[PDB]
Amino acid sequence: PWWNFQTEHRQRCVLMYGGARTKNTHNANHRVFIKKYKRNAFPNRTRHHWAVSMTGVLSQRPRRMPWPYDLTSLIFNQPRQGSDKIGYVVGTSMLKTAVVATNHMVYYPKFNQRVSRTKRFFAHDEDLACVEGDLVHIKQCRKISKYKHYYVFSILEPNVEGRERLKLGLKAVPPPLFGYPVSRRIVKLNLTSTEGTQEKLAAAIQEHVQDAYRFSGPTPDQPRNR
Amino acid sequence: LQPPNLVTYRQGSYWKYDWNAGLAISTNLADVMDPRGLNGCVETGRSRSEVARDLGLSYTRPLHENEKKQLSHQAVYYERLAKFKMEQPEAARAMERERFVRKFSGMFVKMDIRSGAPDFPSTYRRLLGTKVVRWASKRHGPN
Amino acid sequence: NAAMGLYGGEPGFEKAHRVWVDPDRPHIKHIYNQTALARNLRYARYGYFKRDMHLLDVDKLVRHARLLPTPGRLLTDFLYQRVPLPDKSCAALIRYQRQQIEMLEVWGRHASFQCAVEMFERMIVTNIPPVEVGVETHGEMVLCAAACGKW
Amino acid sequence: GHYQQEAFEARKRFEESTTYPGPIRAATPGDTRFYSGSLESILHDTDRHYWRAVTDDPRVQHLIPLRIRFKIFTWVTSGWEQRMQVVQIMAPKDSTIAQVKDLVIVENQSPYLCVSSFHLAIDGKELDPQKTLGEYGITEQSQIDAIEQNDHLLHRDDERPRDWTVDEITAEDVKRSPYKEMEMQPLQNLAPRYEARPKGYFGRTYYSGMKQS
Amino acid sequence: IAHWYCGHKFRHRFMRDKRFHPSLQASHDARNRF
Amino acid sequence: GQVTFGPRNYPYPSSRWLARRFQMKKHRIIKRFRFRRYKLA
Amino acid sequence: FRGADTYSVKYCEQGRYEYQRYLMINRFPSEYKKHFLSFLSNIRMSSGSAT
Amino acid sequence: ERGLYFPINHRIVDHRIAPGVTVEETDVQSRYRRELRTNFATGETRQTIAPPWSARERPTHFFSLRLPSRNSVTLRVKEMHNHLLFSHQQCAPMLVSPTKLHITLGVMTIPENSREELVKNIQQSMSETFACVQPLQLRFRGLGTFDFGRVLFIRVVPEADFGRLERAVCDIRRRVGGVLGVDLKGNPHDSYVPHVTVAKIRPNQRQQLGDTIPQSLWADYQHHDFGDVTLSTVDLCRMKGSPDGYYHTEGAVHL
Amino acid sequence: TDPVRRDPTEFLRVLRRMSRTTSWQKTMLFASKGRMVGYRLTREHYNTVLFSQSLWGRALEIVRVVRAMQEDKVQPNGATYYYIVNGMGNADHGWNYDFRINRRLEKIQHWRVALEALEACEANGFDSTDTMHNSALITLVIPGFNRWQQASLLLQRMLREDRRMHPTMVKFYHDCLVRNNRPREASSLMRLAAERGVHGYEDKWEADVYKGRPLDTEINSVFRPRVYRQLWYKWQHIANRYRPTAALKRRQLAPRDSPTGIPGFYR
RNA sequence: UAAAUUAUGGUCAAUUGUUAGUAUUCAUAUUAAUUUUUUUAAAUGUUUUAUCAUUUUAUAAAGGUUUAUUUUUGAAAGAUUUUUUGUAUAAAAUUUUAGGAAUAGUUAAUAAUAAUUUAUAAUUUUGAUUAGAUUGUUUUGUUAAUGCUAUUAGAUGGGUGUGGAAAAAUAAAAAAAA
Ligand SMILES: [Mg+2]
Ligand SMILES: [Mg+2]
Repeated sequence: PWWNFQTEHRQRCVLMYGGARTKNTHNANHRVFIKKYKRNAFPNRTRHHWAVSMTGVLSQRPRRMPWPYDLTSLIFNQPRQGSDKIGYVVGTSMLKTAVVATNHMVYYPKFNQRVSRTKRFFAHDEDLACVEGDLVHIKQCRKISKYKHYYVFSILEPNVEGRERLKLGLKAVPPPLFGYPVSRRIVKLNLTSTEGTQEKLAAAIQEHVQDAYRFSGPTPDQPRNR
Repeated sequence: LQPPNLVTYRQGSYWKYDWNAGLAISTNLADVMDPRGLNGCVETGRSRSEVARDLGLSYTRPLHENEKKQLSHQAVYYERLAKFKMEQPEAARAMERERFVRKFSGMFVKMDIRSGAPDFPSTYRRLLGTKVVRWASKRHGPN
Repeated sequence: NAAMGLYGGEPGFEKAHRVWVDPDRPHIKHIYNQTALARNLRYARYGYFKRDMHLLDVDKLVRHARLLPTPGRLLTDFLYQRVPLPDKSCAALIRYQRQQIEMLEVWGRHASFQCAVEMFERMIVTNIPPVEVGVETHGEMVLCAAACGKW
Repeated sequence: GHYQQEAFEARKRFEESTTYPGPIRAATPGDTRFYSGSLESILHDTDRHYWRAVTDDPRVQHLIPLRIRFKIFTWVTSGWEQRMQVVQIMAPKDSTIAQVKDLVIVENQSPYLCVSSFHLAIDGKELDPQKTLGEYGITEQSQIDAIEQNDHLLHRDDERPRDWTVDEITAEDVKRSPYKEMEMQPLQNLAPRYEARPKGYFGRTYYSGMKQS
Repeated sequence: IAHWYCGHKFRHRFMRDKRFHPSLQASHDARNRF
Repeated sequence: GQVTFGPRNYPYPSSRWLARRFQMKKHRIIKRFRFRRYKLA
Repeated sequence: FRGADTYSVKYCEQGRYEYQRYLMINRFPSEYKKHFLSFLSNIRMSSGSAT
Repeated sequence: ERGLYFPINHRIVDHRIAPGVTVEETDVQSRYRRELRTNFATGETRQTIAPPWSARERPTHFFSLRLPSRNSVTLRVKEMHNHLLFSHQQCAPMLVSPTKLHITLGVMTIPENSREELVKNIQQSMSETFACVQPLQLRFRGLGTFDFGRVLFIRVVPEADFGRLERAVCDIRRRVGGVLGVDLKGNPHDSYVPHVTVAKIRPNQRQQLGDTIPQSLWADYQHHDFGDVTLSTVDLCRMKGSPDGYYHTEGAVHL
Repeated sequence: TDPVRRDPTEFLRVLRRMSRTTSWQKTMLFASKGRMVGYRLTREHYNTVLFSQSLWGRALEIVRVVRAMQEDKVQPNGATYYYIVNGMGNADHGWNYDFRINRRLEKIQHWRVALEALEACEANGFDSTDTMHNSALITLVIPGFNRWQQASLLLQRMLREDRRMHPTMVKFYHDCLVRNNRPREASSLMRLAAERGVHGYEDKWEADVYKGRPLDTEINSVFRPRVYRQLWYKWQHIANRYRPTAALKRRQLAPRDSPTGIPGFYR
């Protein structure tokens, strides 16, 4: 009897008349986090875990749920969830493939609004028709490779500019001038001459050994005296 | 009109400007190319390439040197193998023996669900650290 | 991160050490990048290279830099910093001026050629620091004169 | 039985018919490569992965899947057992027996099957390597086997492969072709694992098509 | 708001929630938020 | 720390008394770091 | 009170199967062929000797 | 160990065999990839299917797009022939002469007994249907195979003027095979695929030149670009090129 | 760099601390960078580096630092030979999923390096302990490659020198013998171990069956040095030192939603 | 850019803590739960047969997984009989950490190829990969309520691979061929 009070509970074996017999899982448990690492010495290098981290895939707060009511489902009568996807082909470097960026939708009930999340897929195509920029429609099919389970069904928009550039021999799209950063620290352009290459190398190695010395910790207020 | 950055371009947002500007799909496709072979049959489910091959059309983009070389190398495979097996059966038979014994001496000769898993490290992650050592990353592709 | 350190936590072994790239022979793809904590585009312009002007390739700096000043003021900065100028440095300055000569029109490059000859006069009157006016520099100057048509 | 004869009669009358402008290529579609399920299943040339409720016009088959049955002496733990293997080749409609032999020896892809010269035979009757399938009337349902050079004396123990269970294998014999693949030395990992069946799997007698009890 | 989640002060929990806000979600206009 | 801790709609950037407690901490930190820098130099 | 009096009287006036609307359930062509073949086989025979 | 334990390319199940005989009775062993090689890779192009009655008698006449000898495709295929002859000298009889190149739009068999009245109707229909179409431009690139590799032709990708060309050829088929009875190899409601034949094995040459053209001869040029050619004439011709050293002229329309 | 960190005594002390409480990568990188920029490295520095290298049991780094010492013309003591032979003996090796842990050992040829290190340590006049010889024999016989003749010669040398035999090298040599099909040598090793009294082979004694004739992937195991699972060993014995076969697991030493302390349990 | 009605219909939304100049949800209430007054074991021989054997008996806690766990009718149900018809390993979305950077027997094409083929490969700042935490998308608690706060048991590698299916090494509230 969940609706009955604590003192009103004469027994707990069955529900006498009807309702919902639910286990009273104790939410108020006062879970404790035990600090097992130094403040600046957490084993992970990117994300630090300093408190109780909430666990769950869909039960987390704020609530996030899939939204099947999007453009793809409005256009297509999908036999299976996510069977058909419309997206732009971005990246054509693997033979008989076409990488397509299609965006799904996730809904937040708490804020009562939706946002779009972009996901990339590998779409198989024959005769190499998919050129960069085409608005394509892809559908699920049999597994083709380790990461290929979509295939293009129709090229809604042909990239005329890309095809003409390919005919002229140039790339379908100029490569972007900005990419992923290789390292967090900034990359400084090297312009030293041949004579100064060794000096620049010495300076760089000195900087690296200083960064290694930083592992030691704070320098003592009193210099070491024996 | 060079793409701003690779991080944004990979997610297909460079071409999303055409979608956002209202010019997403406006090209007069019939004039630039035949639209009969650029779609797919819903009843059969065959793709645009299948429709093109059924109608005798070929919508092939201009190709660079490397893809043409790949296509030629893959095409020459059967012609090379047919003559090689006849002319020099010694090495072919040795390789066949090695493969025949390799199929016996391997991992999961039975085609169960574990072996059939296309992405073994991604599917079985809980044993990737303590049980197996062959893979170091739990995922290798977009999925 | 596998090469240095096991998991991290030890200070000085989380972030990769400083990486230097030769733009003429790049060892990375897309050297410039955009990130909240990895903005390196601003660190590839003129002004950061004054610290190491004593040992650098002026030709490479001309080839790849941002907000590069005029060649006359660049030479003035070099002289004021008293960095010795070898033959290839002088040739690089002259070809940097010639790549503006070419940009200017055929009939409108007389003023720029006069600027170039004034720069050459300053170079030959530089005295200290030692400026090496060499055969390559003379060839670059003759090429600029040919471009200007002042036979 | 009935299907083959009725298909032949229908094809004959279709050929004899003269008032036919020809099938529409656009209206008649081909088989698709993409479909549900993670298996690539090939069907007959007249079957499609999609539902096709209309019976299409019959066509002359330009590619017959000839299936040749080879003897194979697989190594079971109890002993050597002789069983059957099928090698399938795609030969044109008028392929001579010479090119059929070329196709079978190029598509056998087994180390033991094509060890020596062999002749193709049907129901025990040898096939002349000069005429084509048209003379023999060979269809896709024809049962064709092959007879090797030394399969007429395989009943002899000397011709039979020698198992280590009953026969002694020498230091020169372990260096031979099949006995190198087989491993008489039990390795820790036991790399050559083979099919095993008990000696009493078939009872006191071996496998037979009749009853002996 | 459970006290063990995120930091001791509640503004830690609120800042942690703000990274999942739909209006501030990572996109072309708002990228590299952290 | 939070120098501008003034109440809601405070017509001034901060409080003079509150600012001194932050200036003292800043001065002490700077002085100790400068002295240690001089010693290690 | 979950009693019948709480439910609307209009629940009792409806005809049989009028509550269900029209559904448009489409499937892959391969699934359509599989289902058609299975239904044809079941129509031809559904059990060994109990059909 | 190199990759997946069971590659996707090797998970092939054959439905041509009986269901219960593959598990126990026998094991089928074959290379199933060859028959599933796609038409794009193997160069096969689906030609219009001819009925059995029309597939027996040999053709008599054919429509073609007459082109000047100076056209770009002629010298492109000339250089292709030079490369082929330099690489292998045995494919010269298979290779056709550069002066016998035309873009075929349809093939038919006019009986010789009643050819005179049919050719006039055919030529007048061609004139009346081409009195309005402007000269066409076609971009040729790629290689294809007909008659199981017997005929090697240059593919015609869709491009500008190709839609007009296919509409015109459909109208020609309607006006020639539809209203008046002439044996078209295909169907009047079907559209013939234009092509120019670069290599072909004659039935008499089938005795010693093999059964098909090996793919290695044209593998490198399977996707070669032969460029854009403008056509402004049409000709109904007959298979007679040897006597005059040129295409036989039976009907012509200056489009 | 400030003079306090520029002082080479600070370099030595920080390098020693790094070797005491870090991985091999830290010490190797720091020492290499310091040698590159100033910081004249001495025999003490080289021995400190070799300490961590041997602790982590790596061969390529050890041969690199040995080549560096040869270039710098520093005369080493017996500690260097002990460290290099122990590193060779502690080099990782394992057949997991038909895939060896280290494919570089075959190219490195660490057995020859261990043998020459032992020979040089004996020749130059330094003490030779049992551990160096046992490590050398371990390098000689492993599941990777078969080197039994040289191992037998080394075992005869140990027998005539009255040196102790370690159970790890005894087990490795026995496995190598049974894999190379030398039951006579396996029986001799079993007799020697039984006579000595090794913990593993105290009871295992067998009679001599070769009494009338005179003389003339496979293994699936993983071996790594102690330092890899020293933390696991320490916490296992701290938690349950009265039930050794307990399989120390989660929640035995840390409550829910709290770190267990050791990063990378069971690798 | 018109009003309503042939009149409450179609079935209950409702907030309670005696403070302490003002700013800001933060001491003490109520409900739910833990805590004292001693409530509260998980059983030891499964069975039949043609006898040194064979036949029937398939997911308990062990190992820490956030782009992740997915498959059969070949046994059985199962029937005059023979015979026959079909599958299925694949997906899509939701995925944690105060101070956030690189990851890897690796992507695609080819094939029952390649420890040694071909290619301008693939993952990731739209937050990846390692590391920490936690058995994933019908379970509670509180409130008038978009919230906040909980939940469980079980899929942790192969290596003669039996079986329809490995889930196969103590652990019942499963009657298992009279
Ligand atoms: Mg607490
Ligand atoms: Mg984990």
